[PDB]
Amino acid sequence: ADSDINIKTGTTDIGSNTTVKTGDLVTYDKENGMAKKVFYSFIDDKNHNKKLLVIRTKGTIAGQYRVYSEEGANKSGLAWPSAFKVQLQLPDNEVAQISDYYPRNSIDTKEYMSTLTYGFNGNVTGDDTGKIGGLIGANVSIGHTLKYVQPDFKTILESPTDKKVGWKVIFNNMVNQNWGPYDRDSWNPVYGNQLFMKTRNGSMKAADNFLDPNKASSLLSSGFSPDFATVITMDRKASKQQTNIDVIYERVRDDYQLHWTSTNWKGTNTKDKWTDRSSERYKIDWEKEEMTN
Amino acid sequence: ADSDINIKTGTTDIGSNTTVKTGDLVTYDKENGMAKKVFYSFIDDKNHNKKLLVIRTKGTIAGQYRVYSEEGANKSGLAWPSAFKVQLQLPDNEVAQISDYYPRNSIDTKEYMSTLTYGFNGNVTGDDTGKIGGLIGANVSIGHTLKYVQPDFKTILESPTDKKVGWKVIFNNMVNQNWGPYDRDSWNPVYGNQLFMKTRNGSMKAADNFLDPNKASSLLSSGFSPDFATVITMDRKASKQQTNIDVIYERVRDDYQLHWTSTNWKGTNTKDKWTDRSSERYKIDWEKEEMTN
Amino acid sequence: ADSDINIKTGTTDIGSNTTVKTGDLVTYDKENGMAKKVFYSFIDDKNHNKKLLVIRTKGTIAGQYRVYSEEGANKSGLAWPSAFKVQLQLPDNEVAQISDYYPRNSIDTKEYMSTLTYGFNGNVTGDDTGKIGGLIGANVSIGHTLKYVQPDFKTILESPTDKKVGWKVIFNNMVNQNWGPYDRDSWNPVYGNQLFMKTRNGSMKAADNFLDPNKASSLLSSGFSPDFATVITMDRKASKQQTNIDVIYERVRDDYQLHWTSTNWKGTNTKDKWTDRSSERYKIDWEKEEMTN
Amino acid sequence: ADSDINIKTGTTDIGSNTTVKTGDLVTYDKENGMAKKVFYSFIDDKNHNKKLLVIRTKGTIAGQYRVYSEEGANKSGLAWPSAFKVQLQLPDNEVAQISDYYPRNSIDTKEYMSTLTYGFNGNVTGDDTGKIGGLIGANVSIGHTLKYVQPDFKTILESPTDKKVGWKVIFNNMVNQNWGPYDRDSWNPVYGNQLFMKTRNGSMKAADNFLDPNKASSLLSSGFSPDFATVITMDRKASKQQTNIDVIYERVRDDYQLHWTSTNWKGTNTKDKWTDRSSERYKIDWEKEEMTN
Amino acid sequence: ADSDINIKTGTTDIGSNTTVKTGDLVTYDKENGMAKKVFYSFIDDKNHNKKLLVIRTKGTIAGQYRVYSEEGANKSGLAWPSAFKVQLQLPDNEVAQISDYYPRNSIDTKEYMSTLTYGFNGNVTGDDTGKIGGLIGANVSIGHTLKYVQPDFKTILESPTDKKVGWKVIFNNMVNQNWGPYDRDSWNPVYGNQLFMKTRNGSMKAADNFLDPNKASSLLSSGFSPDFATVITMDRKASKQQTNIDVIYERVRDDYQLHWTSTNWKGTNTKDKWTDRSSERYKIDWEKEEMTN
Amino acid sequence: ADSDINIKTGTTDIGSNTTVKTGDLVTYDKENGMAKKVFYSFIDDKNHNKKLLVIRTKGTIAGQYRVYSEEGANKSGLAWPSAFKVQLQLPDNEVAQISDYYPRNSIDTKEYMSTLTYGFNGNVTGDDTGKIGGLIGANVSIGHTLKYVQPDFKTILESPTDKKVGWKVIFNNMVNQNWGPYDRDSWNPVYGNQLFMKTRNGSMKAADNFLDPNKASSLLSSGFSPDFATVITMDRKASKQQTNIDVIYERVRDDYQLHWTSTNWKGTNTKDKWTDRSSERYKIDWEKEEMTN
Repeated sequence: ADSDINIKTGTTDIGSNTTVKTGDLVTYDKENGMAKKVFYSFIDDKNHNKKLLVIRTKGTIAGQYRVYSEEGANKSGLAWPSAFKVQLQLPDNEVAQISDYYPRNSIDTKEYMSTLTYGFNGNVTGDDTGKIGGLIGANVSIGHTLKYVQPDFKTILESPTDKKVGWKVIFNNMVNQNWGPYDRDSWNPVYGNQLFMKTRNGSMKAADNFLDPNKASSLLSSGFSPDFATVITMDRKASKQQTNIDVIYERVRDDYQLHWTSTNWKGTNTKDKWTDRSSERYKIDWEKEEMTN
Repeated sequence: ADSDINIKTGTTDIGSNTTVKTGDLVTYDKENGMAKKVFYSFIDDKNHNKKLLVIRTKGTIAGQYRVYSEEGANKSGLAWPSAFKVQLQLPDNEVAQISDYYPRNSIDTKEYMSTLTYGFNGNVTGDDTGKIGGLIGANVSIGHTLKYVQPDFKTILESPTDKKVGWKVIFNNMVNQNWGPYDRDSWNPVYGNQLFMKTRNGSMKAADNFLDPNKASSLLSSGFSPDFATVITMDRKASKQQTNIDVIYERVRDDYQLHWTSTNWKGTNTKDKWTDRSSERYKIDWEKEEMTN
Repeated sequence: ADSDINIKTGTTDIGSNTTVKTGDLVTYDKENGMAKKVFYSFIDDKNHNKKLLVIRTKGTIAGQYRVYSEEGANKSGLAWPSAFKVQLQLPDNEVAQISDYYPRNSIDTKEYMSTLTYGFNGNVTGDDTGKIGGLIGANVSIGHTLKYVQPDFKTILESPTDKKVGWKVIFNNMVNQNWGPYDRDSWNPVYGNQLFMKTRNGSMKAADNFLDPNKASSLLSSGFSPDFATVITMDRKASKQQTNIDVIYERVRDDYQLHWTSTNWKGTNTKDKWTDRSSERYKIDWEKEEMTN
Repeated sequence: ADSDINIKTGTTDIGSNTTVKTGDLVTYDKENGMAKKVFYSFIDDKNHNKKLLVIRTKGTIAGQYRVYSEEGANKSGLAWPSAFKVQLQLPDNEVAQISDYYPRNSIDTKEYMSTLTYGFNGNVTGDDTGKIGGLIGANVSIGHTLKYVQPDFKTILESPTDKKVGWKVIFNNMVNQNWGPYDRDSWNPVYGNQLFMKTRNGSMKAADNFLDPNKASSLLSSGFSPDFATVITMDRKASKQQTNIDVIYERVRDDYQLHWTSTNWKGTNTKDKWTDRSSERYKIDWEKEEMTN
Repeated sequence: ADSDINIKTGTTDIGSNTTVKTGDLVTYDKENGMAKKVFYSFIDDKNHNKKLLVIRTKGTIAGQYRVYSEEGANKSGLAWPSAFKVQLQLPDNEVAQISDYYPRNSIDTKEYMSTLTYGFNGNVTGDDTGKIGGLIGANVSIGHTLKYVQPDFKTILESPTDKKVGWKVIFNNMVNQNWGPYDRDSWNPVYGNQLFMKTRNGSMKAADNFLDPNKASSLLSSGFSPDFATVITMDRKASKQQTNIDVIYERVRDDYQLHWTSTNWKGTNTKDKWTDRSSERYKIDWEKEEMTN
Repeated sequence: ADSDINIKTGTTDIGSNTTVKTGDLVTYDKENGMAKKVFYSFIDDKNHNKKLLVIRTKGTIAGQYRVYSEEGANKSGLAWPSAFKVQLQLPDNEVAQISDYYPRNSIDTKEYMSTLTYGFNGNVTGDDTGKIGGLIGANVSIGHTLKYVQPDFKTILESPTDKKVGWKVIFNNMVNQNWGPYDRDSWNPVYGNQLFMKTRNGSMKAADNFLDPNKASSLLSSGFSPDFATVITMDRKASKQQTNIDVIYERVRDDYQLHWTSTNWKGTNTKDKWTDRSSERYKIDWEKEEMTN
């Protein structure tokens, strides 16, 4: 930061002595259950070598945790969102470029703990029969503990270019009624993958044996609200001062299935079975400082 | 945030050099025990592509933890609020759109901890009878701990469109005199669902065997105070500059019942037995910047 | 908050470009041991659709932890405050309305923790008699911990209307010289309710066997200092621009009794035995922007 | 706070557009070891219904941890401060009132923790004599822990009126060389009250057997520095515009005694043996805005 | 900081009363999978003895976690990024100098904990055969725990000169499905280096036995986003007012191999097998305050 | 604070609309190893009833951890600083007074924790001889833990008057290579006081058997940097407008001695063996607003 290098805070920032033009474009995609919002800002600071557009992609991609199959009362399936994604792309031949984006991938950490105990102990026994007994003992104990935080979903920056950027918010793992965490690959030899299994051997129909949505990450039903920022830079001298950009919002759904064996419930998870893509083109007008869809 | 992408803090925000018009509209619905308050703000920032209205839905929905039935001294029932909801909806044909809303669903987390211990230990025994004994031993120990926060109620953003948004504040689980937590589905083979059971086998009448409201989440009696924000955007060019909007406040009540067996008290819980809906239409005047009810 | 929805912090707030008129009214009620203070502010912001009055109810309600009866040296009683309350009410026919209030009821939470440990261990025994012995062992361990905060008193918002609001600060539970917590319903078959019992079988007179007030919540003796805010809104167009409001401060006292059995001390607690209500009417003048009592 | 009720921070506060007159009055009371300082501020804000005086009582009451008696080398006593107090009082006849005071008594809390562990374990024994043995075992464990903070001294607001306010800072409990805590009533059948006892059976003279003051709360020797605020309000219309006010600073000392039995040291504590009171009258001039002593 | 040495905060900082010229240069290196962004700022403060340029090197170096070989179904290899690097260098003969850089190397810490427990215990035994027994025992236990945080990657400032500076972000260690941490040198006699091994003896092909990328540091796939600052100072008096500077972004990849023994999977890691270097020259114009590439 | 009593933050403070005159006086006392710095500020605010001088006493008193005696190779001594002190005193007859000082003595606290565990357990034994055995058991456990912070040195305000104030920074206790803490009175029957003893029975000369200063609090060698504030108030009316003030900096050294017994090293500590006092008189000129030495 500025102060670490002896510079008054906010001296190197863009956007003082400049009117900034902003706007909202909201599109609801009924077919894909995605409320899409772009909030943009043009910043033409004459002390900066280029024009800037900051595009904030917001809105909410519905989870759409749908209990689908019902082929008997022994078999049931749940489509669930294992990934949410937002991507932006400038066409191949445009002069505008992707200059920055937030957030980015941060370095994860963990606490490591080692312990060492030495112990000495003694005994003196004795009955009324006048018999005395004794014990001298020692022990060593070496321990290690590893402690880290595990978010239900991880938010990842996909490797940008100067023409494309995106994020994926991927299912990581989750607690199911105090057991777990379970994840997409959990495997118990008897119960299979218990990720969304309500009971090991309850006697309801299959379709009633999924974890109550209220007891699961609320991103799985009500859905995820992106909050991502992209900065696009544009040369003042360029011939063409109109740029197109494509924004895709994406839901990736896995397929969690329950079946009754003879004795108990067993779950399966299949990765990436369905993908919903909602694609929109936006027109960036650098002269008027407007985005339209 | 602005500074992550080299931009002076608050450059891209809306609402400088603008008079903002605000107001309060308060309606008490006596029949449903809901104090409803809208606090609104019109922000017409000429550097923004659209007019904005921020609607804050506040007030307090009473819990209404009512001990109802009394059919003998063996049977009693308690109506209790398992969910509170606030929803806003712009009619089908309006040009105004829902642009934003706060709060949203955030990613839940958990702490995971694993431990490994190795142990060596030794003995020398001995009595007065001159008899010497000895012991050499080892042990391994693998451990895991999972730690996470469990609020009494969860606050959840329901999947928005460009025409509707709502929140539901749903009962999650709760401690009953240091036991539990219990939830809507708790089931002990003998005591049933102990969620609101004061005693396992006290000899009061049924109606006196419910947990003291003061010892339960105060949302259950005194009630919940919504504090939600919705942003509505409107085109300056639209022909009709008057918008209608509906706000519903909602209480969902479960039915917790106690009955005496021969030996002890048993509780049952039935989901979503009663719903109270309080609906209000508001008129948004974009030219005069007033909301009325 | 403003920034979450792309709005410059404090844009939607009331009370810029406005002189605010404030005042203090202090009344001491000698009979009921209540110092009552109203601090008010009229905020007439012309960009807001209504006039506002913010009424802050402060002061201090003395605890009045009185050791009362002394009928012998075997029997004694303690009056103690189990609840403090502040309530405001606008008369039935007034046009002013209660628009807001702080604080409100917060969602309580709790930390849940589960542990699982597996263990293997081995032995080699041996005496001087040349005899060798052996042991192989295993173990499982499943654990859970629940952790939550328990304040001595809870502060609760009573379900408001548009005409009334109040808070009650109620006794929750308390530690007695490192035992407990105890509460209003604690019951040990031998000692009864030990809430304020200094000793199980000391030989002082009963009146000397109550916990030292310095070792209890200081709300019990020195008392409670309310700090509550109520916002009243009024129409600029109303005919009547004078409004009455009533404020009650209230102390509810329980009755904790000690008696000697043949062997030990036993305590009893009786709920809500005495109530002290101090009522004041205030006159709100919206034209002059004054409150008087 | 302002923002909780949609109001720009600091709108409702007193004291903009006002010259504030302040002053210091310092008095040292040599007999009682009390440095007394009043820092005052008159705020006449014309938008407030009354004139205000903020009186801050500061300075330092010396502890005066004196090892006093020495009647032999078997008997010794220690005078030590168990309480410090500051009180302000407006005479009977005054029209000025005490309007506020800080700090106040806040609600104490505690963390409660419950634990439940189930355990299974197995064995297989065996010697060279071909003899096989076996063990199957189970265990349950229910736990509770209570966790709270215990300051060495508690700071308590004494129940104010409109004419008097005071604080007492009272000894709560203390650690003695890692043992305890002990308090004023600690009682071990053999050692008595060990609060300030250096050793159980050292062979120094009694006067050398007290805890080193540097190893005790520093309030006990170097003393306590009050930092309390009182607000006095006065009517602009009042006839007499001069107000008297009395301030007492108080030290209460207990008497901790050591005596040798035949075998060990035994300690006694006697409550409230000596009280030092330093009283000062201050003249408040509301027309000139000065306080004098 | 300023205030620690009695100086008004921000008095000693550079860059008030000065127009600052900034710019963005973005270059995507397709061959090396590196998005490179330079954000620069020239600050010519006339109260400072030299001109300054702050160069912020950002963008993203893709991880490029490629599962490469497939020579049978017994042998597979993974190229993975063990280091990312950014370096700046001024040519030999330039008068400009590297003056500062952020971040720098921090002192790491660790918590140390020692424990001592003494234990006494006693028994009285007895059967129906009238026989009485007894046990007296003691134990000592001396313990230590060491606790520290271990990031997945460390960020290190390479020893600067006045002509060069760089950072390397190097793989440190990582958790593999709750085991580990493992690092580049982990060696288990049977399993080899388990760093990226999914299973010890699953029966898939080798290429399917690598840890799921979503379960590993996201720096390994999606990649690292540098965020580094360099300050270059230049003399006003210098004859040549143009400076060249080279910036290298670098990916170092290790080679993790899996092979089947007869019984289980074994992993190997070879350090620094592939290096990708992307080099760019930039032209600094001190008179016009522009950087170009 | 201001806001607790409804007053705009910083309204009651001294020192707006006032030129403040400040200065530094530095004196190094070579003989006593004390760098003494006074930083002062005169604040003559006409809205305050008196003139103020703030005197900040800074600099550094060197530790002077000197291994002194060497009378053989069996006996050695270490002079070490057990206290550092700064005091200010206005002569008897001066009209100026000490009005305030920072820091002051704060109330210490501690965390207290109690635990109660109940346990039930069972067994089934058995040999090949067909013989079955059994065990039923219970256990109780009552626990307490006490947790508090112990700084190496305590910083204490000595009881001020209106004419004198000082601080002492006194040695409290310390860890010696992970053992201890030890303090001035530690006493082990065999090793004596181990405070600064490097080894129990190493065979170096005594002078080489002291703890490495780098492994001890750095106040013990490199020394202590006072940072204390005193406020002096003066009447505008006074005849004499010149005030003298004395500032003493002080080092108190204990004497830790090691001697070899026949078998091991034994340490002694003697309190307060050497005192170094560095005294300076300063002249305060209230008319010119200067301090000189």
